[PDB]
Amino acid sequence: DPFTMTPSEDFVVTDRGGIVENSHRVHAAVVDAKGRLLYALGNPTRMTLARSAAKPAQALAILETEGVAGYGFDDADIALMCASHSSEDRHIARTRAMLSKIKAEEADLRCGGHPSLSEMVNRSWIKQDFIPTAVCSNCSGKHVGMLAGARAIGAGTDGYHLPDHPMQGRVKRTVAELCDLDAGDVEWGTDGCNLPTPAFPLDRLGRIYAKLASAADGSDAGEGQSTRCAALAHIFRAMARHPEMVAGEGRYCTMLMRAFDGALVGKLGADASYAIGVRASDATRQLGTDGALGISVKIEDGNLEMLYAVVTELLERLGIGSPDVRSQLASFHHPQRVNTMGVTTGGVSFPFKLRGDDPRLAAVAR
Amino acid sequence: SEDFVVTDRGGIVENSHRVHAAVVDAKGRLLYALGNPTRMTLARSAAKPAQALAILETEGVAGYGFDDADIALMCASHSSEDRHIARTRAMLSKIKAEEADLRCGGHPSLSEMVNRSWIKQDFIPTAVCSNCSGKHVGMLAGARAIGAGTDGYHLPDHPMQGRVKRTVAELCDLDAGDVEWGTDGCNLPTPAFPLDRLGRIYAKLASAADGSDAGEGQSTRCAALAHIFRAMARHPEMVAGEGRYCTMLMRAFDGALVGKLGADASYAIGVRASDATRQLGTDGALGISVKIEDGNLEMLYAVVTELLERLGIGSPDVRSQLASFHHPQRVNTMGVTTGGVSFPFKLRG
Ligand SMILES: [Cl-]
Ligand SMILES: [Zn+2]
Ligand SMILES: [Zn+2]
Repeated sequence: DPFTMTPSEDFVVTDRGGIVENSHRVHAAVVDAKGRLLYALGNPTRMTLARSAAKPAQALAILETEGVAGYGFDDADIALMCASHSSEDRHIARTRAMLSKIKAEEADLRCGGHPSLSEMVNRSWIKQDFIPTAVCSNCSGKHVGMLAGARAIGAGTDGYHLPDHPMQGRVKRTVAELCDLDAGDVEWGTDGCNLPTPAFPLDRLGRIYAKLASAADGSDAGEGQSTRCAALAHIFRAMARHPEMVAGEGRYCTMLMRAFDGALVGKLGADASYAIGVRASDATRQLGTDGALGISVKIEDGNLEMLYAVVTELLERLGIGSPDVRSQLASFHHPQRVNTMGVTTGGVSFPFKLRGDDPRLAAVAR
Repeated sequence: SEDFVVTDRGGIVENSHRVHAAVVDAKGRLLYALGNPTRMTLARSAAKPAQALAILETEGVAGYGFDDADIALMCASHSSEDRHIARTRAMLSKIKAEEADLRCGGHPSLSEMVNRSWIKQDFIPTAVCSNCSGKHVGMLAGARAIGAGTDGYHLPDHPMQGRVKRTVAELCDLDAGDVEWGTDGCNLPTPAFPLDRLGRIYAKLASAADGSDAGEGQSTRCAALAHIFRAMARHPEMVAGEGRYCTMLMRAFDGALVGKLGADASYAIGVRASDATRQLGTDGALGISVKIEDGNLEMLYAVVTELLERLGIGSPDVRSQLASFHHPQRVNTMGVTTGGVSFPFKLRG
């Protein structure tokens, strides 16, 4: 019944010959520069672990640490602070260059090695019997920034990663301030890289990225800015100018940001969260806002292939980009379902409905 | 019927996964359920014992001299270990066929450790490495046994596939129109039917094993089902491989049950009559089938283990062999425990 559809029915589905294989629940928020909710899928206020999609907020805490400007981090270094990188040789080399700028050593890092986020990098490592170390962490740039901040304020590099350290107090405050939340409305766990990681309502992740893009618009327009808005504009610019540092060759985030050529930034979180900050455009005005836009997505069950398909679908439904810009992402939008003998066996479909119908149809967030 | 397995990071919900499960008696009557026990479901590799039955019921196949380990490989989603490829080649030699006759293709191994070994050695898998290679050699054997020709043995209009289609519907106790068909990753037809009927197939496998052990008069079909059960339970390493759930589950239970994975996170178990089954309120064998709605395999194995604990199947000591699958490791890159898995579902009876 098309006239009784509900947020509880917002799915992405895979089929085999038209027979349902898997279904995945989708949650999404689309917000304006003040965080007002414009569009939604599923539960746009779902309490959600932002994971690596929080990294621009952690980069802001680093860049707002007094004395950090003195180390001479450049835009590619800031983009690495914002990264879940593929551990390509260029990412490891930049991590070592950043450690040299702060006179620190790989032994000061409190992140650990893991298999690469890139299948091709991981194949190179397997071929050479290479065991990844701390410097190879997808979060290595964030950790070097946290060490830089610790040294800058004279707090000591020992325990920079623990909640009692002032660098983590700064991160905690900065995340809550960008979300416009009380500290008690942000929950904290521990991440794969061994830092504190926040959880907050999904719409507030959209709000962070709307603030990033709004700051970029203010900077480009030559508006007078707070130190905080200038730092946010710098983070947006660094991610957009160096998208290969944010992820790497063949990665969604890098391909998305190269396709859009400065119009937006986007970032993956582990367990299938995504956030995008969109600069004011004809598309944002058509959506009914006079400023920048933020988008956040979660796939309930954590599937990354589905996340990238949904994010690309939602950009198409919001009219963000042109068909020609979005076509660079076609392999992610409609993932290949081809068997071991080259036969197409199925596909992906998007039985979800954006909401902004009878007044009597309740839209219960689910 | 809103039944989930949930993962957390420091008590904060990370992912949640919808669970469907059916527990059935030997006639397919529903005893217990999670979610929607009649969900239309692609059985994928969990249909393999029904396809093995079609092969074993083909006139002339007994002549090739397949042994129990060969039948276990017909029932397998194997890890493509060197021992699986060697048994595939031995089975091809028993039917005087060659790897070129197979119409399945190579894929990355279902074992990360095997796959890493292949990457290290620049090895490109071929048809003989397919997880389905044993099923394909059996389908070639059945085609050659009835003189149907090996060309197109995998196509729906080949008599081997008409035999498979009918045999699946018969074991489900469904009309042909109630079973849907797609194409699998190995390029064979693959069925979909209500989840409880996957449990019914496995209840029939275990019931057949009980009837055989008891010296009951059996149809050729019940004798063949008993043989398939015995082959899987005797050679569980052929069904999957080192470290795989299916192999560890069947070794732990030492003949008391068989279990099999389907791709995209289905699972089926056939349980021989026991003190546990009698306590659950049935006088015969039982079948269990599970689907994780979103396809997550780590969650499937956690749920299946949890369900065996809820049903009292095995002893605590037997089920402790599966502890790493029951409560999967949530340890970060620096050895710190960050989270875990919870089962906020309730079996309904
Ligand atoms: Cl590149
Ligand atoms: Zn991290
Ligand atoms: Zn197969």
